[PDB]
Amino acid sequence: MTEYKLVVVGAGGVGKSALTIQLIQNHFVDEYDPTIEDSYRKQVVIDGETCLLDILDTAGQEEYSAMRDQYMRTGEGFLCVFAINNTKSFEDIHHYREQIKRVKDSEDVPMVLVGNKSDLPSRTVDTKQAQDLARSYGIPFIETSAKTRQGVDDAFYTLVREIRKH
Ligand SMILES: Nc1nc2c(ncn2[C@@H]2O[C@H](COP(=O)(O)OP(=O)(O)O)[C@@H](O)[C@H]2O)c(=O)[nH]1
Ligand SMILES: Oc1ccccc1C(=S)N1CCCC1
Ligand SMILES: [Mg+2]
Repeated sequence: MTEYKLVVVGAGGVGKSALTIQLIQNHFVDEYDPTIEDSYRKQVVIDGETCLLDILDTAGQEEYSAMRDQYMRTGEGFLCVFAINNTKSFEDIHHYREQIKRVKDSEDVPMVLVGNKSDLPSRTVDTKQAQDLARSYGIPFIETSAKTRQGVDDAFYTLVREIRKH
């Protein structure tokens, strides 16, 4: 019955839709439509306290649109996703974290850094570099695989814990 507005951010192709779908529907969709943006609602129990999740899975190319800024205003927590095999996607995290801190006007915005596709063999972003970035932000870092399910509940639930702590 308390509702959390969550926003899933990160470059195209990192797995934002595969994570969100895995969480909601419990399976891995290979090659989900790259171009669709929507919210998904789910009722979950975390640490024994029921809540409603309202999760925006962002899509589209954007030089910073007004509609995106409106959704960032509404967001209560941000899941910032990169892919461990994609150096550019990791480089983009800086930029998301700047926008988030600007829109919310705050250094202390509930956020979790998510390194997705942890099942993949050719890792290009070092775990230690992500851990260090996360630690410098003071936010949790969780490696996930939307394909394996590894980490998926933990990423979203930890973001909820971050809202609740805050
Ligand atoms: N191996 C693997 N592939 C994934 C994973 N997550 C997403 N993908 C694939 O990577 C591509 C991008 O996923 P998508 O969910 O569309 O990412 P989005 O653009 O951020 O929404 C698709 O081909 C997915 O099947 C994962 O955890 N492991
Ligand atoms: O549903 C949401 C979840 C997080 C942030 C914003 C929203 C809103 S109000 N949206 C309106 C329709 C698509 C997303
Ligand atoms: Mg998508």
